[PDB]
Amino acid sequence: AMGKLLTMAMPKGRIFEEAAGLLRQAGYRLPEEFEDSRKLIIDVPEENLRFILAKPMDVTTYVEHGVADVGIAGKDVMLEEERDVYEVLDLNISKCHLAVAGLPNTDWSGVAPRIATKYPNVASSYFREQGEQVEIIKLNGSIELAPLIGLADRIVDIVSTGQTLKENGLVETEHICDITSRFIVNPVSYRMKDDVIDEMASRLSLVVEGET
Amino acid sequence: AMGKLLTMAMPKGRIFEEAAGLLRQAGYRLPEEFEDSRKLIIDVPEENLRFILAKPMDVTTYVEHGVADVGIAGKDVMLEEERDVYEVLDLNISKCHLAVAGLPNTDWSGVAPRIATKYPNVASSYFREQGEQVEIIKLNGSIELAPLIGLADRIVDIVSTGQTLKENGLVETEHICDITSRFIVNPVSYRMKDDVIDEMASRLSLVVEGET
Repeated sequence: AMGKLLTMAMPKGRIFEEAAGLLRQAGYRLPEEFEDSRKLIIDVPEENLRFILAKPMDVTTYVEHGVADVGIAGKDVMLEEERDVYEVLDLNISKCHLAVAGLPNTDWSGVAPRIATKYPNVASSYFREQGEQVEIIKLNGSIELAPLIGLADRIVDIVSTGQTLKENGLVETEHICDITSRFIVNPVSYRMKDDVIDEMASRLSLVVEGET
Repeated sequence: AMGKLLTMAMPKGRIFEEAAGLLRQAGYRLPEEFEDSRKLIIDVPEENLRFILAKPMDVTTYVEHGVADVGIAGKDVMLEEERDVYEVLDLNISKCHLAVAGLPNTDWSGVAPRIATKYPNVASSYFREQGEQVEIIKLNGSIELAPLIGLADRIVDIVSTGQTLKENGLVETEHICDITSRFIVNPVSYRMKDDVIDEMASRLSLVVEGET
């Protein structure tokens, strides 16, 4: 027993559900509570797929190494920096974005204006290109906390986009990146599976582009 | 209303409970299900404390900035690199450690032996000092997954210590760091709160050293 599988990395983040939906919609018969699956690597034999439920920064990783042939790369990954994977297709279904935000009616620090973020990479570059001598603090989670106890008056971070008051009870100060997930493909994988993979790319982009 | 508080960073990791216990034992009347608290910043007015429930890599962060005066620095933090905080006191109550591990009866790769880890920093240095031309892949979570789908046959990562088969269903290949949590103190904080802080240091180390 061995053959024609397609290993798709999914970001286990919020996007998981919406990423999962794209497929369901793009016509891949995923099992019902795939969406709440605890497992890290779930199989859909009937539809040729094996999913790995990556933490969303890793999705590309796996895809980059062809451990997964294909990724729904909740662009959080592509926040890291520039790297190797075909970015086949934006799925600006899976929406939301990256922002400088902070607490409601608190303005920037006079001295040592500061940012907590998981993403020194981007924030740094943002303020490294925006001109601000700012002070960035890599934080591994609980970023709402930062402003709350004043680690930093401003987080650089991913929140919804719609309007100015994030889920956090925070408030977007200075938008930076919009970010789209994208269906990404490992190139050496794609060489070998262009069939399923194009087929998917097409299948997805209709779901995406079409309904809007 | 404002005054003599002491903001203690706790790692919300596994250690949280054992970190919490040290205090309970060191005689700080924490509320009952403090230990399961969802909140990021919990207060114990009666015992002068305010806790922030940092993600464990951040505990030092907060402490380093004096957002928390004091940390139980589940050494995961001090895995990052060398940095500013008095390392007052090991709490080798909160035990466990860092290892190269991988799956049961699988040996190293012939070509491109590889490591998934959250900690390129340490793993890299470890193999950068051990002599191995290895291949390290920063992974943000779900590290069990790496070997399972062969991202890398070997994770560098934190697991229990006792015996050779980690919680993961993995198996320790090559121990590297033992790691102790330690009660850490922000120096500018300590200057101002040496009282509570020494008092704590003493109070903790008796709980720690004593019973063993």
